Parts: sequence; structure tokens; C-alpha cells
Amino acid sequence: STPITGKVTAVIGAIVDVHFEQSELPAILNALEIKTPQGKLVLEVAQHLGENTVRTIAMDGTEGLVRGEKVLDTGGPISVPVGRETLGRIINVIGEPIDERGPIKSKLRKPIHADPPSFAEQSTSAEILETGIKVVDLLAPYARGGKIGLFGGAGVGKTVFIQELINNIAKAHGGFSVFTGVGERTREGNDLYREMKETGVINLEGESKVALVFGQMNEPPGARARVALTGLTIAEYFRDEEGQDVLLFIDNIFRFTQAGSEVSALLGRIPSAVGYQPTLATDMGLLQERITTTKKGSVTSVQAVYVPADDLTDPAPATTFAHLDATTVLSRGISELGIYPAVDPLDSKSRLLDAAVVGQEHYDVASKVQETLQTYKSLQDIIAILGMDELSEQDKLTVERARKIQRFLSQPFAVAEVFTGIPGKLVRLKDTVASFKAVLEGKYDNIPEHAFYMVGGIEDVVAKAEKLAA
Amino acid sequence: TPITGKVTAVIGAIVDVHFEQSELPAILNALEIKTPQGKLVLEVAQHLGENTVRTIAMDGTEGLVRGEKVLDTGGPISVPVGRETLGRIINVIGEPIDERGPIKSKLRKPIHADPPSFAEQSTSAEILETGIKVVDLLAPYARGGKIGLFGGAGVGKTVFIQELINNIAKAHGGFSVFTGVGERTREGNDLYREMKETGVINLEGESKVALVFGQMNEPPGARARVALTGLTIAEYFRDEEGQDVLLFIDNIFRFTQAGSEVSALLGRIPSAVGYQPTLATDMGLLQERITTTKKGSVTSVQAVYVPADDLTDPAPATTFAHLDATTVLSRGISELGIYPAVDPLDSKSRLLDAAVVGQEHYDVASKVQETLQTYKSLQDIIAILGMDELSEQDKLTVERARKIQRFLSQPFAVAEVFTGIPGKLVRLKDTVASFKAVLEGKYDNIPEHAFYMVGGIEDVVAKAEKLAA
Amino acid sequence: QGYAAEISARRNAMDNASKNAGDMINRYSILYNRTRQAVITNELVDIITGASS
Amino acid sequence: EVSSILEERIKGVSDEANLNETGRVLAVGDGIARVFGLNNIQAEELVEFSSGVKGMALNLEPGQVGIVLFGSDRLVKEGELVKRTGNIVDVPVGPGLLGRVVDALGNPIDGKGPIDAAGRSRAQVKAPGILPRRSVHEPVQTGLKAVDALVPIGRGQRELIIGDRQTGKTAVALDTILNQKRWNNGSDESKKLYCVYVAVGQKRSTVAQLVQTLEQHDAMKYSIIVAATASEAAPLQYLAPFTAASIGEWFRDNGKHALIVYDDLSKQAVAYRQLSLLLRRPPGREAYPGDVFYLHSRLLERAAKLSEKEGSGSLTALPVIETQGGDVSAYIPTNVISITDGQIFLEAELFYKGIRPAINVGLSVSRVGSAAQVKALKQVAGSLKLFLAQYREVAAFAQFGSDLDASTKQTLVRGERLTQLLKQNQYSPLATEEQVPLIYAGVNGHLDGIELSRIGEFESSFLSYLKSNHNELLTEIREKGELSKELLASLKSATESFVAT
Repeated sequence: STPITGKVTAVIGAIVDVHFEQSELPAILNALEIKTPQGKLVLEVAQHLGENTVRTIAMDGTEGLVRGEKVLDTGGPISVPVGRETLGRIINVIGEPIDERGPIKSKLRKPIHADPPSFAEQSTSAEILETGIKVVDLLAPYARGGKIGLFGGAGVGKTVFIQELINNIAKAHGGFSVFTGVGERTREGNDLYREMKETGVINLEGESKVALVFGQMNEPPGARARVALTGLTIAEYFRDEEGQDVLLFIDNIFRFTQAGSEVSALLGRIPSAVGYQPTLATDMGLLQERITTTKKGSVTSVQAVYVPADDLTDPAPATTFAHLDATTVLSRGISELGIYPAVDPLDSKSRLLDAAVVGQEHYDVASKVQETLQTYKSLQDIIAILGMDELSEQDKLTVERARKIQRFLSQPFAVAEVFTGIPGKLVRLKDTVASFKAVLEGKYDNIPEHAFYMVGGIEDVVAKAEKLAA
Repeated sequence: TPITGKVTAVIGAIVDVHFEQSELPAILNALEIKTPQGKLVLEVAQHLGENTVRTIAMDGTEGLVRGEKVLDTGGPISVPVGRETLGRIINVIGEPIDERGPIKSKLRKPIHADPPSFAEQSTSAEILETGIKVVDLLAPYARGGKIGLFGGAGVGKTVFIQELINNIAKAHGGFSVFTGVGERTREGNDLYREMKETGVINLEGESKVALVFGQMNEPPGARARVALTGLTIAEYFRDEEGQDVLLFIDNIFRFTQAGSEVSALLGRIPSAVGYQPTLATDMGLLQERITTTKKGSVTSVQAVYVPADDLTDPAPATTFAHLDATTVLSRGISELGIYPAVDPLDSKSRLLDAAVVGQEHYDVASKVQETLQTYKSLQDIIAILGMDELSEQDKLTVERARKIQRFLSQPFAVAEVFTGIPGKLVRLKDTVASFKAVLEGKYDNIPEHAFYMVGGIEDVVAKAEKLAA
Repeated sequence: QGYAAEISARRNAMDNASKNAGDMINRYSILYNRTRQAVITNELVDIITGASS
Repeated sequence: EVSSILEERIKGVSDEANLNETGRVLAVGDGIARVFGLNNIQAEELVEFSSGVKGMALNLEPGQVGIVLFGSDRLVKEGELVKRTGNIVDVPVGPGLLGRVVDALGNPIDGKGPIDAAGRSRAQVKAPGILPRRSVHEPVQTGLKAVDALVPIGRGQRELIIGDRQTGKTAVALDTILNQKRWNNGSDESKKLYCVYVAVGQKRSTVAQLVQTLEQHDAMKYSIIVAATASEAAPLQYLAPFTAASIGEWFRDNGKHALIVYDDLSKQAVAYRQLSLLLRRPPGREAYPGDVFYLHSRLLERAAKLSEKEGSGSLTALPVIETQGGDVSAYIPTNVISITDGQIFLEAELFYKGIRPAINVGLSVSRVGSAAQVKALKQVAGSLKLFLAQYREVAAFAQFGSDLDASTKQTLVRGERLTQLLKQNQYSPLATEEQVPLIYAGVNGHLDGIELSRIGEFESSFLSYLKSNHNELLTEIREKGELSKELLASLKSATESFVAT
């Protein structure tokens, strides 16, 4: 091996600067390995500061390091293992089996970095993805190979929403999936590992139709940044080289943003607005652009986003808001209304909803719904002071319908048989359009409002009407 | 040999000396630079190494020629203590600023001292009566306690304290310390005169009070170590004399504020709202050297000049941490004309409990809080609509609370001059009865004007007759 | 007579309501305006502190 | 006696050998020294200043290695030598810390004689992996009815106590410790929780009262009190949660189940803020260094419910965050909220309203865990939540002069009674077996009619009545932990019997 040896010069948190000797200087974005009783500490080369000294970011805890410690260079950006021998095991930031699956890799490794496909590579899509979740199906239909985006705040049962998607869509889909967790709890981790072993997606006998890359919040901020890149490359290997349809899931990208903001300060970059990195736009951009359906395989990414304190004017959610194809907002208010899905319907916009894409009928039904719900919200203030008085009878029926619709959007989740107890309903998209159409016509205005609440399709709604009637 | 030096820098009141000989300085030493304006006392605060200290300078730094001879007096500034502190008002160094000549001393003690140990702590809760209805009712003080006031901008921050001094400390026999950090000099002279007049300072006799007074004029650095000086005087009483002390501090905002001035110059990157990054430690040291230990029970009273009237500012925030009672007084309640201006939903004490002031007191307090909380809640509705549009049941609560609000204003004796209304000192035993009656709606049948600015319940009745005329 | 008094009284009341609400608008507007400036100041302090470092 | 012990102590001093590494202090003051030398040096090592001060090392620089003092500045002087301890920071950990107040270093500050330590451990230890965990199957009930029913607490789980400062903020936590007396008195180690109350940033007087309170309720005999009083160094304060954590890990490792209260975690953040600003690290949002998030996250994730293979040993955590101004949008509260597995918002207005506990149930969630509460109590409180949610909705509607219809006032009337039912006086934990009846009565609307004033009387008396006749019934609730048909019927009849008289 090349004698690219550097002696550490400054351990100042994650930032560790190395002093490679003259004429043997690494290249920016290389990977340094340092033998330690902690295995090999990996330092990712991120700047040259001249005079044969680089400033690199650590991927592991920098406690108990020695100032002047010899550093070998393995060169280039960290090379993970890729294959279909990456299917079904927990792969840590640097790739190690954190589930003791022993050697991981098929025959190949790939670098953590990869370039985003060029404009020429891009190939337009406009498919459809039925989730069975009625609100999603009617008011913001997803599309296969999409870049679905789960904007929501803290603890919107964010994992739970995703869990429903995995339960239905992943098992259903033939494409491989990669569940990547960036800075999520080991509590959540143990549950997810167990749950997806149970749903059999992770089949511990046969091949798993999913891989896991769990990066947790206990890992250093530096390591947290490069959980994302690692997972992304596994997905790229599927997308490109295996050619397969993918159905990526990543969690949570605020942790990616946040991680980058933290080490930005440490890198010496003067903080930008709301303390975020000045490189915020482009760092996000590199991740987002890399994920795309090209001539090669279709990555059906579902990307979680955490909106700090439900403030969407904050630059970190707001920047992400542009970058994702099919935004969905899961709001606290709606959660509080007891509606799980917590999806805020008027605040969920999708480019995939169109009177051509899903056709005029689907569109028209949803357009009437949107207006109806918006009317109810606008009138809520009138009801607050004025009450039912100088408010039209017609308006009152619309209000009543909106309350019915509001709770018709309420339907349980199968993965909330433990977070509720009523089993979820995968209601066919066409059936949902029809069933909602009926409501708008007022064909079921004899049905109690609460007989729309937390049940499935029209057949179920009628059944719960009867149940309540008794 | 003399640890001579030269003054390498005079960057504000943060002079830096460069000691010549390699005899070391030590952090928190004191240095005397002799000046033709008399000596100047500086205190080593940083070592920059290579025999260059950076020193806080207590008094003004005008005139200094860069390269001025120093002599190191060694160790922190030493106050003079004794019974002779009592009946003397002293400069930071300890020189009488009331010019009562040489203060005979036994022990001269370092300004800095270590907080007494966790083992030495002793906790008690002997209900001190202030004779102020609102104080007793809502959050009674207790002996050895650390009492807190979060008065607004010139809300008679001093006036509230003066009433307390007039009542509690003349009902206290043991030693008492008055420490006024950066207070307006003229008020201090009035205080000095009043104390002498009320014999608490008896210059012929002995005084059961001692005083340290720091003018608001005084340079920031002096004000910073005014507290430490006073704190030593208190320790001498607490420890060496053993006698139960009392302590009054006004304003401990000046302690923080002064710190914020020096820190930047000292060489510190400042924390939010400009506050010193050493705010927590400095506050910590001051407030843990004030404590009731086996050695002595020191009831302490701390006054916070809320800056810009924002209590979420970091300096008020860290004060809330170190108190056993607080009685936040706010400008709004002052504007409403209620003197005293104590917020009734922003007072707390650990000394309010059903096992302390009894179940009956606690029950009485519960109702007072509930009524007032309702009253604050309906402030929106009251403004948007009419008060008649309030629900009838609620309208009774509101009327009761309106009365309660007015009732709570009790004339004060030091305020008696200023207001013109003769003061009222109402017994604690009387107070419980008075509010109890109001809660039973007994005397709720007579105007709000009657309840306004009067003493006990009986006084309200008499004032009803007066009002009726 | 009663109904006429009811409608007359509400007209008077709702007029007075409008005045009282207006005062509250003015008070929260000043608060809003000051607060907006303050947010800018607080952000600036963070920026200055960063620049100084 | 005392002479022999002193003789032992002097006798225990004897000889030394050549000290490796030295370096000379230069600039120094604030509490942050920078020394020249120490070429070999582990990061986070403890280095003994010749003054007597011991200091961890947080900056290794190719100039001057920055050793953060754990002692007073005055002791330190220019050009002093510092000789490296040779140990990355470490804590004595053992059984003897039970029944001990200890400072951050681990020395008893209550001075009940030096600790009996079964080991030493390291202060930074990374969180247990995905592999060593079991899902939370063991409740831990605080004995506060609102908490147990509405926000169920399970061993392992990190549950965040957040709200306005010292509004009995400490007292909410202390109640939990007191109800853990009930198991403590009992038997079976895994059904016992040991309890570590960590006090950072609080005045000596508060702490002293607290230890006194714990001795008063005679709940001191299974507690470890880790303290870092307000005076004590910002470095010692920063290190204080992490050294508490290791003491907890000794329990976790033993397979013992325990609970660690980190009160106030907010004060750790202030400490790290100071530490960073005098290490001159670029300051983060609101001048808290950015890796405050990292600091808190690594700390909190060390508590866990381990796998059956890994002995199950559940360290349970309760962080306590002071909310300055009651606005959680501040950087430190926002950060913590993400980290924690539940939020238990307390509101000041409700304290004044006389709801004591003043916990705002609208803002309080336990986002995970539901096998974290008793099956019986889950069944009864099934619609306790719904009723309360409805009460909240109805009450909101009632504002601004809306003349309620009778149906809404059925809800309102029912709702009011529930609110009175929840209230509990400070330092008065209850037995869950006797919290199940009270909720049964309320939810089955038997209290709806009962006059608002005498609800408290009803509660007291009802409990007495259940003690009198249906003490068999209570025993069963303890024994079976899920209400059977027989129990439901017995309970229904009993409740009915007590509605009048």
C-alpha cells in the first residue's frame, strides 16, 4: 500500500485535521482509515488547508484519540458493499454488519459519492401508485418511480405512516426496497427490525425484498451525514446496475439537513440563515437530483421530512418543499381531530393530480371535495361568533357534508391495530373515487357523521351506520 | 521581592500589567498601582502567560500612563470586619464612605470565599410575617430563606424593599446587612438618613445593621465586586459572630449587568442578548455563598431590575433558579394603580403549602388563584363585548375578582409619604380572616372603590360608611 | 315592541363591538410591528457573533 | 478508632515513580487552561494540574492543548506543570451508590463515608444497538392518575417532562420516585426499579431540601442522588449527566431495571454553551454549540430495554426541560422533543386553574407504549381519553356567548367531573389498584350527577368504602391486572352503591 501517512494534528470534536507528509497528499473526498482499538476510524477528506494538512470529518467518536496518530489513506470516497447480497441485513454507516450477518458484499463495492444523472439521462414518468390510504388516493395520488415526500412535524407518528406504506406497498411491489434510517432511534430501530422480520419482507430464510441501513442519532453528526450517501448508493446499484424497480424509503431528511448544518459550523463555514449551512441548497440538491427515474430503473422514493415545530416558513423544510415531486403534509391539528391519517388535505398538493393524469372524473370528484373542505374551514369563523343564524341552510348542509367527509377521510391503519385496534382498509382507488362521489351527491346524508369516522369504504360506512343505529 | 510591573495596556477598565520578574501572579490577586490620585486597586483576573496579567480595575482608569509601576499586594481585596462594620457605610476596599473615620477591625477577610459545603446546609421554614397582605396571602416568606423580587423599571423597586426593611428588620434583633449595588446615590442618602433617624443605625449607640453602598455612578468593575465585599460582611456575622443575619441586595441585576460590561473587554465571545458567557458560574458563586447553614441562618432578599421589562431575558432567568420565594412585580399592575404592584399569578413560594401555612390558608389561596385566573381569562371577552354580555355566573366571579384586585392594594408606610395615604400594616392572622370573608362573599355587597387602597376587612367596612357619606 | 328592541339593541351593541375590537387591532399591530423588528435584530446578533468568530 | 482510621489514611500514602508527560500552563483563566506540551495525550483524558485541579481535555491543538479545569482558577497559576492522569474520564460505579448523594466525580457530598464501588466505568459510552433490545413489555406506573392513564410510562422509554420552571417541576418527578417505593418495599429485582435522581444546576438549598424530602418520605434507601450544584463548575456540570449515565449503566448491565431522572437537562445545555464559548468553538443557534443536539442525543439513547438475551435490564429515562417563556420553539426544547419518545407538557395556566397536576393533556402524548400500562386501566381509560377530548372540544365551543344545547352540556357536565377526578396533591402517590375504580366511576358517568364541590369528598370516601367492603376486589385488581367479567360487575355494583351514600 501507498505510504500516505498523516499524523493527526488537532482533535477538536468531529473535525480532525491530519498532517500528511510531503508529496503524498490525498485528494478531496478521499477516505482515510486510522487503526484504533475501535476498529478503523474513518475520516472523510473534506478540505485542503494547504501545507500538507487536510481538514477531514470523522465518522466515529473522536474520544481517546492521540494527537499525531498515523493515518493510512484508502483513497476516494468510502466504498460500501453493493449487490443483492446487500438484501436483508442491517448495514451501518461504513457498511459493517450491525446484525452480525458476517461478510456483506456480493462481488462489488461502490463509492458513497455518485454524480446526479444529467438532463439527457432524465426520462419523464407519470405513472400511478395506489396506496389504499383513501386520502392519499383521492386527494393526492402517488405515481410509481416518484419522489413522494412525507412532510410533517415532530411525532406525527411519522414512522407509523411510513410503516403503513411498507406494510402494503412494499410487500405488494416486486421491486426491491431499501429502508434507510438517518438519525432515528434504536427504539424505533428494534421495532422496525422486528416488524419487518414479522411482515416477512425481511425473510430470514429466503432473500429479503428489502435491505436495511440503520443510522441512528447516537452516531456522530459526521457519520449521520454519510448514512444518506451510503443508502443512496445501494439504491443506485439497484436502480442502475441491477436495473430493477426500487421502492426506496429514507428517514428522516431533516436529520440529514441538521447534520450538515452542525458540521458546517465545525468546518468553519460562517452560519447562514437560521443557523443552517450556506451550502444548504446545493447539499440538498445533490441528494435529491441523485434520486431520479432515468432510462435505468425506477426509484420509487418515499422521503420523510420533519418540519421543526410545524413551521414551514423555516428554510430547511421550505427548501425541501420544492425538491420533492409529491408533497403531503401531515398536520398536528388533524391528528388532534383524531384523524389518523393526519394528512391535511388542503395543504397536500401533488403534481400528479390532474384532469388528464388521473382523468377528468377523478379530478372533478376531488375538486368538489377540495372546495367543500375549504368552505367548511372558511365558515368555521362565522360559526364561531355568528353561529347557525345568518348562515345559509345550503351552507349548513355543506358544513354537515364536510364533517362527514372529514371523518370519511378517517380510516384506520393496519399498523395502528397497536396504535388503535381497528384494522386498516386498503380501499381500491377507483372505489374510493366512486364512494366519495356518492357523499358529494348527498346520497349518504342519512348516515351519521361518526358513521364515517375511522372506518373504510362506503360499504363499511353503511355498516357502521347500522352498528351505530343499534 | 516586589512584583513590579508596568502597565502594558489600558484597554478600558481592563488594564493589563506585565510583571517583570518571573515571580508568578495568581488569579484573583489584587495589585496596588500607586497613583498621585492615591492608590488604584486592580484585581488579576486572567493570566495571559509570559508574565502578562490582565486585571479588572475597580476604580477609574483615567490618567494611567502606559508603563506605570505596579506592586502586587497579593490575594483578593481584604475588607475589614468587626462589630465596627455595623454603623458604617464602606467603600469596596472598605474605607468609610460616610467618613466616620478608621474602622477598627479584628479580622480583614478576602472578598472571595468558597460556598459552604452540601453537608453544612440546613433547611428550615419559619414563616416570617411582613404585614403586607399580598405577600402574606400569596407567598409568605420564611426565615433563612432567599426572597426574590422581580420589580420593573423604577417601580419603586427600592420602595418595596424599604417597606420590608422598615417592617421585618426592626422586628429582627440579629445582625442585618444592607448592600445596594449601583443604586441612585440620592436615594441612598435618604436611606442612610432614614436608618439613622429610625435608630437602626444609631451612631451614638450600636447599630444592628451594617451597610455597604455602591453608587450607580461607580465604575462597572467596582460594582462587580461590591457584591463580594458585602457577602464577606455577611459571612462574618453568619460565621464568626454566629448571630442570625439578614441581607438585602438591590439590584442583583447590577451584578449581572456589570459582568456583561467587563466580559467583552476581558476577551469573551458574548452569549445571547449580549450576556456574559460566564453568567451561570458567576451567578452561581454569588447565590451559593448566601445560604442558611449550621453556622447561621441568613435570610436574604434579592431584587432584580428586570431589563426592558422582559423576564425571559437570561439574567432574570438564572435568578429564578436560585430563590425560595419570588414576588414578581410588573409595570402593568402598577399602571392599574395597584400599589403594591405584585403580580398575583406570578408569585410563588415553596413556603406556601398546606403543611406550612395550614390547610385553611392553602384552601384560601386556592380560591384566590382560581378567581383571579378566571378573571384574567375573561379579559378578552370583556374587551371584545360588554361586561354585561358575560355569563351571569361568571359575572359574579368577575365582580368578586374585581373586588379582590382592589382589596389587595394596602397602603405602605414608606409609601405613606408619597401616596399621602396613611400606611396599613395588617396582621397575618388578620389577613387570613379578611380574605376568607371576601371568599365567603360577606362583604361583597359594597363598592370596588371601597376595596381600593385600604387595609384590613374591618377597614373596608368602615370605609364603606365613609364612602356612603 | 320586544323584537324591535332586540334588533335595535344588537345594532347598538355590534357598533360598540367594532370600536372595541379596533382598539385591540391597534394594540396587537404595534406589538406585531415591534416584534417583527426585534426578530430581525435577534437574527442580526447571531450573524454578528458568527462573523466575529 | 479515629486515630486508627487516620493512621490508615497516612499509611495509605507511600512512594511514587517517574511521571510521564508534562506541560506548562501559559494563558489560563476563565476555567480553560491551555498548556504547552503533552504530546502524547488521549482525548477526553483527565490531566492533573500541579495546583491540585484535575481537568478533562477537550481540545488537542497542534499548538496548545486545552484542558478544561474541574477546579477553581485561583488555585491554578502561570507555567504550572500538569501531569496527565492517564485516564479518559471514568466514574466509580457500584451498589454502594444506592443510598448516597454523590458529586459528579462520585465523592459523597453527604459524606456518608466513601462509596463502595464495584467497578469504574467511562463517562462516554455509546448507546446499546438495535441488536440488544426487547420491546417494552414492563409498565412502570408513576401513581399519578393522569400520567398512568393518559401518558403511560414503560421501562426503557425516554419520556420528556417539559414545562415552565420550578412550577413544582421537580415535584412531578419526585412523585414518581415515591410511587417506586411501592415496588421497592416489595420483592423481585426485575419488578423493582432503582432510581437515580440527577440534579444539575440547582441551588444547594433546593437540593438539600430534596434529599431531606426523600429521607422524610423514607424513600432514601434505594436512590442515588447525583448532584452538581449551581456554584459548581460549568465543566463539572457538562460532565454531570454523562457520569450519572454510567452509574445507571451499572444497573442496566446487572440486568436490574432502574429509572434515571435528568433534571434539568436544560442546565446541561447551558453548561455546554459556556464550555464551548470558552473553548472558542464557533457558537451555534442561540449560542448553544451545534453539537448540543449530538450531546443530548447520545446521552439519552443510552437508556434502554435490553433483549432477553441481554438480561432485559431496563434503564428508563425521564429528561426534564425547563421551558423559558413556555415556548418550545427554542432550539434546545425543539432538539429534545425529537430525541424523546414521549412529551409530557405541563402548563402554568392550568396550575393556576387549580388543576394540580397541571399537566396539559392536550399537549401530552406517549408516542409509543401502550403495553406500558395495566390492561385493566387501559380498558377503563379507553374512553377517558375520548370523553376528555370531547370535553375540550365542547368547552372551546362554549366560549364567546354560545348558548349550549343539552347534549353538549351532557358532555360538559361529564367532562368537568373528570377534571376534578384527576387532581392529586403534591407528594401523594396512589395505588393503581385503587385508581382503576375511580376511573370506572367517572367513565361510567356515575360522578356526572354528583355535585362538583363534593367530588373530592366522593373520591376520598369511595376509596374508604372500597377499602371497607371490596378489599377482596382490590386484591384481585392487584393479582390479575386486567378486569374480568366478575370484576367489572362487582365494580359496577359497588360504584352504583356508593353514588348515593
